[PDB]
Amino acid sequence: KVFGRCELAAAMKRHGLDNYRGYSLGNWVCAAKFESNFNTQATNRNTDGSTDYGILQINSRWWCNDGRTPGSRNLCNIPCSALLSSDITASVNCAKKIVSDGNGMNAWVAWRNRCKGTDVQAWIRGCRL
Ligand SMILES: [Cl-]
Ligand SMILES: [Cl-]
Ligand SMILES: [Cl-]
Ligand SMILES: [Cl-]
Ligand SMILES: [Cl-]
Repeated sequence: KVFGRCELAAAMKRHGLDNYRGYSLGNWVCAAKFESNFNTQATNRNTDGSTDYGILQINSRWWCNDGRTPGSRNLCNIPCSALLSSDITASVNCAKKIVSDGNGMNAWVAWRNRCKGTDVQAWIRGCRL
């Protein structure tokens, strides 16, 4: 599924991500924009053989099982394919664990490089939330 901006913001809020670990909804929408362009089915292989999955490009090196990332963990206790669903529940639950791991949203390099410090409220501007 390719979400619209306000549609994703609403879904994220519905799933408790709004201000989770102190990160406002716009931060999460911005991260999703630059990780996946709002596409739940986005996958991208990393140079090291892991793959990033879904709306928030969650990495198989630590967070989900894809069966082809030797030496890796599955800390979200989910198959990586669950992170590709139209329903964002699995991605949100796993993102909550990632953002709690110590470095906040800096875990998402694209958030650090493209969202951090910016006017992230623009991402929820106009949305009926
Ligand atoms: Cl947009
Ligand atoms: Cl915001
Ligand atoms: Cl594996
Ligand atoms: Cl959803
Ligand atoms: Cl933080």
